[PDB]
Amino acid sequence: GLFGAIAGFIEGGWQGMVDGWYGYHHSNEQGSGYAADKESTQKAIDGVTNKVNSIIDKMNTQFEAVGREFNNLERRIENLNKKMEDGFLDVWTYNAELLVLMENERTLDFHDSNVKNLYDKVRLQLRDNAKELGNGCFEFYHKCDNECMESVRNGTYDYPQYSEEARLKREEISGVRSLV
Amino acid sequence: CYPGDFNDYEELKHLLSRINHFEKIQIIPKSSWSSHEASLGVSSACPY
Repeated sequence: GLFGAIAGFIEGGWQGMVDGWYGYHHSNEQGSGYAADKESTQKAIDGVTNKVNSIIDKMNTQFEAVGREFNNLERRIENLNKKMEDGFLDVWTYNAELLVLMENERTLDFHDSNVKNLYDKVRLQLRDNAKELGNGCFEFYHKCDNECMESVRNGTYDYPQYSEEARLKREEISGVRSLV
Repeated sequence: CYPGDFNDYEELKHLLSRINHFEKIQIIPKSSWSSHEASLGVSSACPY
């Protein structure tokens, strides 16, 4: 939908990422593997949990109807009573539906940016050092092991440590050597 | 046309809100009035 990610360029979610809502998958000399981003799932849960309790709180003053008894020749205020309570019970039933319909749209879109903002986070760290492969995934120039994955995972990668390594690879898969 | 009032008028009209068809039946024949005079209950207030 709105933000571009879920059901977007990242075609399909993974069943293998069991521990959390968004996360990482890597592939290197040592292993392959999935790893949920807890930090940012835990932040998304905070926000959904708050949404759920938001509603609950908002409908404790909602219209309570205790009944009234009515006569044979009071028929037309008996009705007035019935028109009212049926009235309010329609107005609050509408409200409770529409709010859900509205919050559900907002919630599914909340995940949609959650994912994308993660990706763009990874992207802004790894710059020239990696290829944007265009399907949710990056391949590095410099070859990056497990300890170095973590840094990307926990957002403290170091560009100017693998620079040469990487830009020796850029330098060459640019066919620039091929003139000597 | 002969003036007065209709006791509990609105309560009736409201009851008429739920009815889709009447059928007028005869409960007391005008002819069958015994030892009174049913014929001469007319008034110029209600001209026909």
